[PDB]
Amino acid sequence: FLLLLADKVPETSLSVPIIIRYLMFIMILVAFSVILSVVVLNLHHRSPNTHT
Amino acid sequence: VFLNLAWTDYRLQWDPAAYEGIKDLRIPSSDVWQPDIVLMNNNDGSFEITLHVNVLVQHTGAVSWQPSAIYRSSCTIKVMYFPFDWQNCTMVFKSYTYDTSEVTLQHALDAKGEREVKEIVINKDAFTENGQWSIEHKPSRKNWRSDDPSYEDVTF
Amino acid sequence: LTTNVWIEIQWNDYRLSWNTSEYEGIDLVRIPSELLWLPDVVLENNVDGQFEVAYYANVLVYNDGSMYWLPPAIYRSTCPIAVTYFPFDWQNCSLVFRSQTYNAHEVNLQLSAEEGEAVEWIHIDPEDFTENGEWTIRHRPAKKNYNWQLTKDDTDFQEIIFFLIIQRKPLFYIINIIAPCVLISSLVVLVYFLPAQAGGQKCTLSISVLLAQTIFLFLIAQKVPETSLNVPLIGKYLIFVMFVS
Amino acid sequence: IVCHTTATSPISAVTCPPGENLCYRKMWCDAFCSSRGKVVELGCAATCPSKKPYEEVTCCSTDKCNPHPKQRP
Amino acid sequence: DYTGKIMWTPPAIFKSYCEIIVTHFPFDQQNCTMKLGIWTYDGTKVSISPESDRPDLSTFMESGEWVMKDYRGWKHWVYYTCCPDTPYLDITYHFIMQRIPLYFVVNVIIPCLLFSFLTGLVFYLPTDSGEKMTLSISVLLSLTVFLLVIVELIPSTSSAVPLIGKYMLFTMIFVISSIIITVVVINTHHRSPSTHTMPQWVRKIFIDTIPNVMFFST
Amino acid sequence: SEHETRLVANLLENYNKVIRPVEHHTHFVDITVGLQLIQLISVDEVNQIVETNVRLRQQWIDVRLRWNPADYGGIKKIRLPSDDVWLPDLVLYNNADGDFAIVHMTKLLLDYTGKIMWTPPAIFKSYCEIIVTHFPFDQQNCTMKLGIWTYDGTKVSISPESDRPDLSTFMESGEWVMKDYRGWKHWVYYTCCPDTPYLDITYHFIMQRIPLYFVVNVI
Amino acid sequence: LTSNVWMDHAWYDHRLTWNASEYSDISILRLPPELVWIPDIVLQNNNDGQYHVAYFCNVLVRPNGYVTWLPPAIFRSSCPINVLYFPFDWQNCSLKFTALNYDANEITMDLMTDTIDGKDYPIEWIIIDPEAFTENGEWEIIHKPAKKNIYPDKFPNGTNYQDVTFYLIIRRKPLFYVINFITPCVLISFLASLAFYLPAESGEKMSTAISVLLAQAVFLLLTSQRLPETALAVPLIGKYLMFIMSLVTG
Ligand SMILES: *[C@@H]1O[C@H](CO)[C@@H](O[C@@H]2O[C@H](CO)[C@@H](O[C@@H]3O[C@H](CO[C@H]4O[C@H](CO[C@H]5O[C@H](CO)[C@@H](O)[C@H](O)[C@@H]5O[C@H]5O[C@H](CO)[C@@H](O)[C@H](O)[C@@H]5O)[C@@H](O)[C@H](O[C@H]5O[C@H](CO)[C@@H](O)[C@H](O)[C@@H]5O)[C@@H]4O)[C@@H](O)[C@H](O[C@H]4O[C@H](CO)[C@@H](O)[C@H](O)[C@@H]4O[C@H]4O[C@H](CO)[C@@H](O)[C@H](O)[C@@H]4O[C@H]4O[C@H](CO)[C@@H](O)[C@H](O)[C@@H]4O)[C@@H]3O)[C@H](O)[C@H]2NC(C)=O)[C@H](O)[C@H]1NC(C)=O
Ligand SMILES: *[C@@H]1O[C@H](CO)[C@@H](O)[C@H](O)[C@H]1NC(C)=O
Ligand SMILES: *[C@@H]1O[C@H](CO)[C@@H](O)[C@H](O)[C@H]1NC(C)=O
Ligand SMILES: *[C@@H]1O[C@H](CO)[C@@H](O)[C@H](O)[C@H]1NC(C)=O
Repeated sequence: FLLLLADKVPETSLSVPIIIRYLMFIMILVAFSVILSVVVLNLHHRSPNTHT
Repeated sequence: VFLNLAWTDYRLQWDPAAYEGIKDLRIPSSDVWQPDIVLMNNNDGSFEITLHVNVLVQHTGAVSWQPSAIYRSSCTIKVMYFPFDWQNCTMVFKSYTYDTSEVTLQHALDAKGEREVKEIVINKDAFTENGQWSIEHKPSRKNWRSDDPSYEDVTF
Repeated sequence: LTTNVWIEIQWNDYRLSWNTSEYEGIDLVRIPSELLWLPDVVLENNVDGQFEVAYYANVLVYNDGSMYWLPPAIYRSTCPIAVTYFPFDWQNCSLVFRSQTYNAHEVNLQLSAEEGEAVEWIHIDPEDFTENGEWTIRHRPAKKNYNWQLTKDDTDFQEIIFFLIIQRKPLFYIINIIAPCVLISSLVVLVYFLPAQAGGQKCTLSISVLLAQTIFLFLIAQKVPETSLNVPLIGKYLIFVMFVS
Repeated sequence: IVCHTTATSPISAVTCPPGENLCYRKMWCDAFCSSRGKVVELGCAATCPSKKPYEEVTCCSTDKCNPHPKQRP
Repeated sequence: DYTGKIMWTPPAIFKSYCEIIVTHFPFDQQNCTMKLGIWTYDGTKVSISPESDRPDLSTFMESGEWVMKDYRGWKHWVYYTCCPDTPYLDITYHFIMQRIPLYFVVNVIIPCLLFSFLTGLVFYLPTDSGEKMTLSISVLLSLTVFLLVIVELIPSTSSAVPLIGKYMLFTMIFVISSIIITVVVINTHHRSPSTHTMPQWVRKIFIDTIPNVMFFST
Repeated sequence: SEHETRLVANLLENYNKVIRPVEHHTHFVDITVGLQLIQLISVDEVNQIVETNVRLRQQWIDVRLRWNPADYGGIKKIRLPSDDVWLPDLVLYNNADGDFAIVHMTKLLLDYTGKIMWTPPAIFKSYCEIIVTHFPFDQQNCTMKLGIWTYDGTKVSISPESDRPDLSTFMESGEWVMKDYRGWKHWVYYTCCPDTPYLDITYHFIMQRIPLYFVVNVI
Repeated sequence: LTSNVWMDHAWYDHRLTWNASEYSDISILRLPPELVWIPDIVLQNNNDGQYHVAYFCNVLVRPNGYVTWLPPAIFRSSCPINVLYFPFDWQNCSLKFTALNYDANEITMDLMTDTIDGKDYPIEWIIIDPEAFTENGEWEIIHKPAKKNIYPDKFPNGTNYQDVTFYLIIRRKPLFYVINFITPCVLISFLASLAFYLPAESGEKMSTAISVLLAQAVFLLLTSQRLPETALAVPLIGKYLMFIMSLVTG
């Protein structure tokens, strides 16, 4: 979607459009979803032979 | 856009009784004096109009010129609420070379001329809505520059 | 090829000669070119229809009839590309100047003689010349050529050609196309150290590298010329790594 | 010292302030190599400026060593 | 005027050649110039003098991409071998402009930062989870699509390697090294004892030393 | 030269570039037309446009532009401008998005017999029926229809200089191969008048595509 | 809209009259329009700054004063798109011609008349040679009307009381999109649906569905760069893309 939107957003640096702020919000949210899913999988595959 | 210019040339006067009742002439624009009314805030280098329609001269010296132009104007885009944004996007108009000491810029009169028209005129018979942009306002005022007494523009 | 050149035309008009004593010593006059006879020296190998110069400068006229016209020009020449080794390619781009009006029985096109030696090269200010950014100039010769399929007439017999042999700077491509694709396609040999069982993810890695190679193919297709005489090198390598994957 | 300098219009023979007593003369032909000739830079220097492949420099220790090639010292 | 004093102030779109230095892009400062002179006359026929030491920016519109820091105009005279009394003049106006690095930061840099941060994360993803290659190689795909974005946005200059390019290549090599060491880790994890007996140095270092060298771990 | 100056002054003194070069209004002036193809610039298979760089060779006699060389120093040829004499309005009927007529007002060659040889350049952007049925292994047949726009064959007759165009100065394209090329002169009669034909020369070029870009990048 | 058109003017100039027998039997005359009076009839609804014809060819004159002028033109008109049923859309693109140099009391723009059976009839349509017309590869012409339009809200003195307008109702040939946009996306979404037949013992349900959604995102990308960013309607294809992306998310 970022690629899609690349050719349609003014290339000015006086501010960030609410659309790109929303896309970055969703992107960082997906990133944190990835991090926390990694954490959940780490906890799920833990055992006494490796972790106390 | 059509510019709607009007001025008085004391030299283009005549009695219609002496010319079979001719009360109005259509004269090529290159043959009369015309002010260098141009778009100053263009982004290309096209100040002047495109279509040089022929002027309308009345026996009083009243010269009306309604020329046409595909104008490319520069306006600052406010990228904060794009695409939920509203843009100003003016069009500045003045004589390139003639100044206040020489010409006095005013507003155009309405159809039945009694009062000035301080807005952009839109003719529904000829107007294509864009589809991406709704025109909420379209005013027009004269703007000066306190540092420059010779400056006067009619901005749309 | 797009160039900004100052081409210096020189010729003699016996009609514009005078004796300085009759004119207080004036030996040099500037006359606009729109008022004078000029040889219709044009760029023939143009892609657009701009045969002529951009600024019609004045013509310095000397008492002996010598004329020095230094008009600047902006020329969009045509030079076919040699894709074979793209983007590690060098191009041989030519600027062909001839008169489209006058023939060899009328004008004799020749190169300048400075200090009695012929200027058989494009002149380039070594101090006030900015190198392009993607193309480096190695050679810049100039020779008088004749088309012998024609006669001393026909207006295309003689032509002055200036050449620009230019070597590309293949750096944008290296650090944006070449090195990424290479590092990414080098990953398909890591599938050999993964376990052949559920969870090893051999085919995952392999087919995802194929997907990345496809994206790189789409990116390259936005950069290579559309000629079909030779296969460039980066497309050849993309095909190779896709076959390998 | 008395050097010839192109830092004036017209060229002048002006004496150098304290610290520079080497009259130099750089030359190189630019895009007008033909109609005009090589460029001519002249003036003062404490040390002879560097030379590039296309330049033609000549620094001295005497007065007015660096006249325009169409003049004499 | 009645004295013959003429004033001619015409417009022009000057498309001038500027040495662009993409080395600190998008944090790059430029010094674009505009050299003006009389083409066919010399200083003894037509002399040009600058109206002021610096251009007039009293009616300059702000660009939104560039900030004009300094601007000045210098007159130069040049002498040639022709003739020692005919100087050839020029006025060179130069404008020093600093780029506003927000568009490229938000659209090219932050995503690459996220990709890097996520490549530094497949190492908290256990191998019993058959998803390490999924994660790493999907980060690589996201970065490839973003390479498309970058090529669409940033310039195709080859004058030098900018900062965007150095960072992109660093990130890509980072992901590649991540994937390689991930493969090594998966190969060690799925290292059968029937064909591989654990060395003694590996047990002394990884089972016996480093675990204690940590305190933050569980 | 004084001779050529005097000649060009005496030839254009009472000459009107608005009237055809004929002794009687009934007769026609035959214009020998010839197309010289130089390079095929483009083929837009979507917009159905072919862009070519050509020279439109035109020969014709102007009876008003004659002189005896004996009275003008032996001169037998001059290089008059083209806006100074009458020219035929040859138009590209199948023009797509470019220029219909000639706009490069190049000088022309004038003999003492009145024979003129005008060879101006032109970027023809023609409209070609494109057949995307065997792409990229397709063979296009693209035409250039030329004719006099405001005159009929009774007033201005055209005739091709040769049965087929001149490709002696043709730059190879790299994505198109020219197999054959010919030029035909046609006439068309209308119900208005039977004694008045309307003429057009149509040069066509059969170009076969080199299918390698699209094989290695698409197949 | 980009079009190659031939304007065919016809008017009488009493000053270009002559008795053909007084001269020789000259029945016709060609004159450049830079010598005779020309009605500058311009495309008012143009996008480029090109209001005039492209080749100011000669006018043909008859001894009665009947002047004809067939100048060829390449116009770039502004015609807005109705993306609602894209790529099955039909457009109604207009070419509006005015006379801005004279008012309706000075000249009268009319349509050309013709004859078949001793009766005069106006040419209320665009003329198209049925043999020499190469149909465009994307657009088919359904209707091609021509109208003289009077605007009675305006006064005859004035250049806005007159209009001769030529309309092109053109239908799109929906094959490039059907072969490259609709069919693949339809079948890939069908794959997503079929994901329900995949047992959970195979860790491939979510992979299947989310990869289908990635393909749909690619198709959305290709679609977004085919239409203008207008907001009077959602394109049928974008409608279907939103529907199917939501269904695949579900
Ligand atoms: C961005 O890119 C840009 C382009 O790529 C780039 O531009 C470059 O910037 C630098 C620095 O800004 C420029 O370097 C300067 O160039 C000047 C111009 O040289 C021209 O003119 C002088 C003559 O100068 C006199 O006349 C001119 C014009 O009329 C006036 O403008 C001057 O003020 C001066 O006027 C005085 O004298 C007149 C009589 O002559 C009087 O009538 C008047 O009343 C004044 O009293 C010529 O000498 C030059 O010729 C030489 O150079 C040319 C080529 O340039 C050669 O061809 C030629 O042969 C000669 O070699 C030239 O024609 C220079 O004036 C200026 O010189 C000063 O600096 C240098 C070193 O920097 C010193 O060596 C020199 O002695 C000068 O120092 C004096 O001046 C400086 C300030 O200028 C003082 O700081 C210093 O203390 C000293 O002071 C004394 O004199 C001052 C008068 O100058 C006086 O004011 C002081 O009070 C004090 O008494 C310097 O060389 C360069 O040209 C630019 N290049 C271009 C292409 O534009 C820019 O830097 C880039 N930016 C970034 C950030 O990257
Ligand atoms: C130039 O003119 C002067 C008269 O001012 C004359 O004396 C001289 O001979 C002339 N020179 C030539 C070469 O004719
Ligand atoms: C045309 O001229 C002839 C020759 O005098 C004359 O007989 C005839 O009546 C004229 N026709 C008209 C309509 O005046
Ligand atoms: C045009 O006609 C209207 C209606 O009669 C009138 O009000 C207006 O003044 C006229 N304009 C001119 C210029 O005569």
